Amino acid sequence: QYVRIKNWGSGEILHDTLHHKATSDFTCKSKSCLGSIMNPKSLTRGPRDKPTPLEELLPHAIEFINQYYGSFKEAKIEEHLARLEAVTKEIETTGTYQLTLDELIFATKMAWRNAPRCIGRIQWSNLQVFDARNCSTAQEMFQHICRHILYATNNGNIRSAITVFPQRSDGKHDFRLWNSQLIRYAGYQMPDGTIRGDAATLEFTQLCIDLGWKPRYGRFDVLPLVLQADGQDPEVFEIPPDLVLEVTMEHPKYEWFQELGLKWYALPAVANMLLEVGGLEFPACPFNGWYMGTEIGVRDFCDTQRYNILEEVGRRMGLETHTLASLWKDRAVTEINVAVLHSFQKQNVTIMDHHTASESFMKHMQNEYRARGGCPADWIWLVPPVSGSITPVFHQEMLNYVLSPFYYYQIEPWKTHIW
Amino acid sequence: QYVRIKNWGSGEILHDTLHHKATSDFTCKSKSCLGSIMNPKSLTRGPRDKPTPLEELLPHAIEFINQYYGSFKEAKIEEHLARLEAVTKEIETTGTYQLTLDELIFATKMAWRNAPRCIGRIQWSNLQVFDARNCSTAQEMFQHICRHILYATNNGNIRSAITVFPQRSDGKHDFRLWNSQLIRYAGYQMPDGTIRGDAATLEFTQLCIDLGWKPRYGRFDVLPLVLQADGQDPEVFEIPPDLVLEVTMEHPKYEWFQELGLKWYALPAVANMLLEVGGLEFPACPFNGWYMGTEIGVRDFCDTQRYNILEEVGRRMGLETHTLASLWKDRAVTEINVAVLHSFQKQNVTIMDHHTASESFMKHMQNEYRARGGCPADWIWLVPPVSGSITPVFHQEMLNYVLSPFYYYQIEPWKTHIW
Ligand code: HEM
Ligand code: HEM
Ligand SMILES: N=C(Nc1ccc(CCNCc2cccc(Cl)c2)cc1)c1cccs1
Ligand SMILES: N=C(Nc1ccc(CCNCc2cccc(Cl)c2)cc1)c1cccs1
Ligand SMILES: C[C@H](O)[C@H](O)[C@H]1CNc2nc(N)[nH]c(=O)c2N1
Ligand SMILES: C[C@H](O)[C@H](O)[C@H]1CNc2nc(N)[nH]c(=O)c2N1
Ligand SMILES: [Zn+2]
Repeated sequence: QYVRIKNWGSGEILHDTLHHKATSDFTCKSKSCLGSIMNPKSLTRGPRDKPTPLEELLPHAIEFINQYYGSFKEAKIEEHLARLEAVTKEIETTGTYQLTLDELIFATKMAWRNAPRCIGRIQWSNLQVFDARNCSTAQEMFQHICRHILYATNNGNIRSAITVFPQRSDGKHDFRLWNSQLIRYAGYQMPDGTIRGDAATLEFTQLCIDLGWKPRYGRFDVLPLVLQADGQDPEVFEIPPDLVLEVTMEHPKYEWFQELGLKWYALPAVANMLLEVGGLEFPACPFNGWYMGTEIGVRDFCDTQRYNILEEVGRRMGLETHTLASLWKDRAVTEINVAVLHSFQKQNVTIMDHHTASESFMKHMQNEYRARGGCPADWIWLVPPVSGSITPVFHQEMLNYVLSPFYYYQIEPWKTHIW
Repeated sequence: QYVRIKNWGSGEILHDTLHHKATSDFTCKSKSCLGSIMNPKSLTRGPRDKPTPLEELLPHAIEFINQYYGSFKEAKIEEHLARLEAVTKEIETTGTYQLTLDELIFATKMAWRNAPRCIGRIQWSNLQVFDARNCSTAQEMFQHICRHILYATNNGNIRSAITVFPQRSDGKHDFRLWNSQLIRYAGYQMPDGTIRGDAATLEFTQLCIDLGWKPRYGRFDVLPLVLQADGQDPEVFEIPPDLVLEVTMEHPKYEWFQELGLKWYALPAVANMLLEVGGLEFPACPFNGWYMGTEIGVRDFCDTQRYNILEEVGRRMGLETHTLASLWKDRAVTEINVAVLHSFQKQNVTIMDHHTASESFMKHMQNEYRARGGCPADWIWLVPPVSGSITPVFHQEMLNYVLSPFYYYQIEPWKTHIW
């Protein structure tokens, strides 16, 4: 039957039944738990080589179709059976099917709604879908992406959107965005061992340069897009600087802050994930939403593996920077989140603090349970990198399963690409 | 073979082989992950009813014995085989065996070393073992416990120790400490719905009163012990107030702090867990170590389900207590951890900040891997309730398995007790 789940802060108990509809085996073994593994194969969907077997495509297809029409308040039996027949023919005749633009909008919000590591899923039904399935060239991809960045950025009033490029076929003509985020900074590795810019993109940065891009060697050089259409080699496209919106970080109290010289783009859009729906796969479909404070303040700026500015901020706060026990890091990182949240609102770019996010998620989780008796949640990712216990999510038990549709990771294109 | 595991902050990768020696199935299913479930049956060892089958006792016994002698630098083949034979006879003849005091010391440190949710395991080999197996009465249990509290408290210079009361037998004459922590406060529920003291002990508190204890209705009334010897009903014993050491909390800056009227015992000792070694079970064996700041400051004082003083501390800090986005909680809880860490050191009681703890654990994890290619770690518990990302553990992948010996949870004695 169900799986009992409890929140220790409110004592409220829940029953998770939805997991019953999970696809394959997840990351965990019967006798061992690998829930802290970041990039597990259970969460990845790699390179295809031939069409996907009709035997398995048709089953999945019927599954989705049924799920779609099931979404409806008071169904359309006629319509439902009609499309059911209509899709089978197509598969039989063509080898694959196509989703009605509406079924794709449904597919994109469900895949989101089913993302265990997302804390903003309360917004799941507010998604702008840009159908670019008819696309055929890098030049065209680039245009669609510019349209998206402009729409999504909304002069600062962020809007959630996703651009759905062509579905995969034989897997030999895949559409891919070699980037990992539409807008992101470059990571260079100065001769003297030093790493300047964003260490997390050191490797991708290199490739870009290897593809003709000109390295401007600086902490905030926005990388160019690296588009791949119909499975051809990639082409490098510079984004119109007028389209990239950045926030200059400044502290509502510490004016010494500006001197740190810290800015950060205002649009968070993942460009390297695969949408899976009804047995179909779209290896290229960038999507955005808005930021949650901590993403920038705590992880981007403080991670030692990222911009690592936690000591500098402390020194400039005149803190016992050599006495771990003093809790100076707890002091630093917080003022830093204050700069980040204030620097966004000041300039009026949509931003969301982590206490509120953590809160809307419980509301969402409450709905998902009354709605469909279940909500795939990855506790490790859903809990903020700061304030753990201080947030309601922390005291909430969850179950983490992969349903369908879903947003999978993929393998670095430059790794599985026949040039 | 091994399971690849990586730290994202240092990039250093590891191979976990030790998991191969895991006992039974853990909390997770092939297709679903229940890693955030607190009290899973995979981590619990309940009431026994008859002796444990010789068929399964002997196998486990040989297992441990072999493991013990294996601990030795340059083995004692003779001795090893001798004890191997010696134990089998005993089991054959008596129905169970007894551990040489030395094998028990080894058993207590390994069970600790194998506790996935412990962040201080670097200290695993420093454990004081108090052999009370010969015990037979509540009066005797009470004495042993007083000896332990006095030794462990060490006038403030905390010392790690464990008292091993009689092993289980037919399960009908079990030794149990109905408490959950040697020293702890009481939770009363004032007529007017109010809860005063420590909400977490509301239920246990009641029982105590139900057993004759006199409710002194106050935020810090230390509960009496509730001892059960040879499987008889429990008897209530007041702890000598001279043995309980408490720290009065005060802020090294905010003198308004004292007015909060906050103190907390200085000895953290779990009294309700079961030690499992060589197929044997000791349902009664309290053990202690010292505190990690956050345990008190973040969880005990702030949890809404505990003492919940996070708003009050903020008001008294003159913070935008009605603007979640202001990050006032991040501000509060930190100063509170500063009061807690400073109030302990001032009075000279051993305390440990969470950044250092999180650090020694990585060192430990590094050793456990070079030592035995594995370390059962429960990421969710090992990561602090504050400063998540700011600590090295956060960026460390881990595997969580139950080995042997091990410290299991048990079922509330008052639930499975034939009065
Ligand atoms: C509306 C605002 C949104 C907020 C505030 C939000 C917030 C978050 C946060 C904080 C993460 C953490 C990423 C990291 O730490 O690396 C995340 C991940 C994710 N979100 Fe959302 N999200 C939002 C919208 C969306 C949208 C529009 C989609 C897709 C349609 C989405 C899909 C996901 C997925 C799949 C992940 C997992 C990424 C990964 O595993 O690498 N989110 N989200
Ligand atoms: C030396 C200092 C030690 C420190 C600083 C330490 C710290 C911790 C912390 C912070 C917890 C978290 C408990 C909670 O959040 O509820 C914990 C749990 C635990 N520790 Fe340690 N520990 C220490 C010593 C020991 C000792 C001496 C033993 C046993 C011989 C031990 C066995 C465990 C076990 C089994 C748990 C799990 C408790 C549970 O699951 O409820 N620890 N420890
Ligand atoms: N708030 C967001 N921020 C955000 C979301 C996803 C990511 C991706 C981070 N994952 C890193 C990673 C590591 C390894 C492989 C892959 Cl595919 C991806 C980053 C910021 C939003 C993203 C999309 C909508 S909102
Ligand atoms: N630092 C410590 N603190 C500490 C350790 C364990 C616990 C137990 C908390 N577990 C709660 C719980 C909940 C449900 C069932 C059981 Cl058995 C136990 C509390 C503080 C030490 C404990 C023992 C040595 S040190
Ligand atoms: C090892 C562990 O899985 C890893 O550090 C996770 C923890 N939680 C996270 N949570 C979010 N939101 N994002 C991350 O990148 C991570 N990293
Ligand atoms: C639901 C979740 O497992 C639960 O809140 C856990 C999280 N991590 C924890 N970590 C420690 N050390 N102690 C706890 O009590 C908890 N509670
Ligand atoms: Zn798991």
